[PDB]
Amino acid sequence: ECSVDIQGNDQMQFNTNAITVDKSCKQFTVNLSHPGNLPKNVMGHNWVLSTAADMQGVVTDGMASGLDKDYLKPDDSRVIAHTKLIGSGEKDSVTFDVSKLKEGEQYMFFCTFPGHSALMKGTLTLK
Ligand SMILES: [Ca+2]
Ligand SMILES: [Cu+2]
Repeated sequence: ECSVDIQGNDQMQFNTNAITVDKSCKQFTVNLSHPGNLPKNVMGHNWVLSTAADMQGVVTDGMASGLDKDYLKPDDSRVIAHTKLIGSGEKDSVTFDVSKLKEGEQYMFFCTFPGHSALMKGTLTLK
């Protein structure tokens, strides 16, 4: 109930492209880990959640903020929730309120490390 375990690996892949959140959930938790051996500054990953329309800007601003900010704009109002940036062998979790999500909206999740969102993205939907 109300959580998903997700991996980002050394091939610039997340192990899901569609996350389902049961609608009765008050808080939803994403548990990110990084198998593999590459360090954070070479193939670090985070998990970041925004509306479909906000994704591109979150990504572009993230790249501009740089590594030392985990490739995310500090207090970006468009980020519904995010993990830390992690490298191999690390993990991080985040929990966010399900009330921050609305029926009929389309949410995307992605990694903001530069370039990774080309393949490391997917949908998040209420079920
Ligand atoms: Ca945390
Ligand atoms: Cu990544």
